[PDB]
Amino acid sequence: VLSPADKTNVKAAWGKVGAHAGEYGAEALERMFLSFPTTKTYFPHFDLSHGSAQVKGHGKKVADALTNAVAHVDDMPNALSALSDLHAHKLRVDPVNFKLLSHCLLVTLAAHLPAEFTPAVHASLDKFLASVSTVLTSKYR
Amino acid sequence: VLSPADKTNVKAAWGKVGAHAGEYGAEALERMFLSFPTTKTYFPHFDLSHGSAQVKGHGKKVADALTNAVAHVDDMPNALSALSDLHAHKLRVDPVNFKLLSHCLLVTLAAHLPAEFTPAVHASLDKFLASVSTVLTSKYR
Amino acid sequence: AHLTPEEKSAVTALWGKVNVDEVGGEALGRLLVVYPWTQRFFESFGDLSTPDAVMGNPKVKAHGKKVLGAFSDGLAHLDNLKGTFATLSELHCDKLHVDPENFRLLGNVLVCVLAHHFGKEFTPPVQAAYQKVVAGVANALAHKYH
Amino acid sequence: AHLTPEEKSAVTALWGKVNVDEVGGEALGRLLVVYPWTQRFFESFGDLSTPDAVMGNPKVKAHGKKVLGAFSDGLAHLDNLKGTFATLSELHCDKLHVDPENFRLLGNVLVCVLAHHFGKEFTPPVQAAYQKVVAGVANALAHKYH
Ligand code: HEM
Ligand code: HEM
Ligand code: HEM
Ligand code: HEM
Repeated sequence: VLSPADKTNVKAAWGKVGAHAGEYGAEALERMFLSFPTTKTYFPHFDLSHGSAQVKGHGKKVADALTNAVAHVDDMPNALSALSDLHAHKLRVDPVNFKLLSHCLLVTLAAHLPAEFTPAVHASLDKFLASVSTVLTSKYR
Repeated sequence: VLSPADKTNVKAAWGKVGAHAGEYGAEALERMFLSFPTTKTYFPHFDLSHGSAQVKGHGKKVADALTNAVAHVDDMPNALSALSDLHAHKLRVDPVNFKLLSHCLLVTLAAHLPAEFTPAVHASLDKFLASVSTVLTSKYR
Repeated sequence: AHLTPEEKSAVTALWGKVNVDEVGGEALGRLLVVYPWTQRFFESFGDLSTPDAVMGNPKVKAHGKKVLGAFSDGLAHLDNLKGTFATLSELHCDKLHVDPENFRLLGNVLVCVLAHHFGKEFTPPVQAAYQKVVAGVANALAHKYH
Repeated sequence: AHLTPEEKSAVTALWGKVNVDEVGGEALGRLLVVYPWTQRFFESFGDLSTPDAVMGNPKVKAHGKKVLGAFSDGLAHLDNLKGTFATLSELHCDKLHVDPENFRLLGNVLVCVLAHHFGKEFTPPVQAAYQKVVAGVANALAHKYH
């Protein structure tokens, strides 16, 4: 459950991400592919090399969805409905992978928000990403 | 999310368990301790020898809690409220361990309900245990 | 994998009673029913619309046969699972793109199937031994991923 | 090991710049804040009520230093993590009763701390090398559990 302080932390941190959200989405994916190679099995059709525009493009979509989630933090299930449908019924990514991207998003944020990434903010972001993950995997079965 | 069909499936299987719920709860614990020895780290104060009163008593409490949840399958959060508080603030069992007991409960049910453990019931029970686990872990942070 | 001799024997003994084709079809079908996301690799198998359709699909049964036949052969090499599954590991990564998490799911479904099949004979110690084997195989198949 | 030469150089280089005292304290404090259930092992450490309390606790800072120092030793024996941590593995199991899942959580928090501390120098490839180490260490510490 996201407390009022959690929501405030997330909105502040994401606020600072601002226009960089896309770049950070791509970096997080890159971190994911290198750190947890099993995640690459879901993108056999991509050029996963450093700098790949496919990863950059996908990074932007992930980041935009997260922005949408932040904007609708009190109504996540509805805001992310089409995305829940897509992951559950078409992409069918094992739920385990959501924790790996989440960790990589956190590392990316840490690396770019020295000042903002306090222990309290770190905790709120982790809860937020777990919340997003739960929603995305809500309709798997 | 448990569908109506799921709830019917669970109530059916659990019904069959009936009066053996406590013995099944004890067996599931013994199966967990043997298969996943790291789970023993939460029971250093117990005699974990086969058939010990402590394990049998605990298995009974676990089974009673599960019965409670089946009974109030539509309102688990409220029915397991006290238990979710106990696990979150006192016991503080890492969430990973819930999946291990859930698997061992499933094996126990399988070994004892030859007629009732169909693919559909198996799916419903799995979802049910995941649901109980989620509720018990709900207040962790 | 860390199996004492006691354990290897408890594995071998029960396995001699298994109908590999039957258990294979059951385990694969149950994986597809219980964790529907795993269906992602099998759209060429036809109808997977319901539990009944899955359980009865001839392609599912044939695939289960193939998978469990390889598993079965691996039981003869408990001591060298990694060497035994190396080429299969590579194929699953490089050509089939199967997330190794699927191997763990199957392993757990297999244990549920044996328990259902064997009832009381599937004791806590026997389960413990099979848990080690199933973890071992999963690890062996994920070993060559990169 | 699990690590490659490029990866060992990566690991070794960054580690030369870490103030073990400082990073240790940060890593343990963040573990206690982000995954509060981990506080079950430190009832005697005092005030752990709020992030500021956790982070400023001298006992947390002290313990963090102890842990990372032992962690540093392992960096010196990347080729024999199991041999290196055998004694501590047994201690954590037999006397402390620590669920090894806690080793995994700490590894992830440590990565977060390094990224926070080093910024842009903590590149994707460097992270990947550290993920291998942290997993290796956690496996080494869980090795003697029974
Ligand atoms: C925070 C968690 C995640 C979010 C917000 C997210 C969001 C999205 C979005 C917005 C899209 C594009 C949908 C479209 O094309 O309309 C997408 C597609 C996709 N996602 Fe997810 N995703 C998440 C996690 C994951 C994970 C963990 C994986 C696997 C490791 C994954 C694999 C994919 C794949 C394979 C596609 C299709 C890519 C393509 O063919 O272009 N996603 N996701
Ligand atoms: C389906 C999941 C679970 C249910 C329904 C459940 C239920 C319960 C219940 C009813 C109690 C007794 C409370 C009392 O005495 O008032 C309890 C206590 C306890 N549980 Fe949970 N539990 C679950 C999972 C777990 C897991 C996975 C572990 C650890 C691996 C665990 C560890 C404990 C411990 C250590 C106690 C205290 C026992 C004692 O000191 O007597 N539980 N649980
Ligand atoms: C114990 C675990 C497993 C073993 C031993 C195993 C073994 C095999 C074998 C022997 C083959 C045939 C290889 C060949 O064409 O020469 C195969 C193919 C395949 N496996 Fe696996 N498998 C396992 C688990 C899985 C899982 C869990 C999945 C997906 C959920 C999967 C997906 C596939 C697919 C899609 C093929 C290709 C089928 C075809 O071309 O007809 N396998 N596997
Ligand atoms: C990087 C992994 C870790 C390493 C290398 C490590 C190492 C150590 C060392 C060197 C000691 C002191 C031993 C002595 O008294 O002679 C210790 C004690 C201890 N560790 Fe670990 N540790 C690690 C992770 C953890 C984690 C994650 C936890 C729990 C969250 C934990 C809980 C404890 C506790 C409770 C003690 C006893 C402190 C006391 O005596 O009050 N450790 N550890």
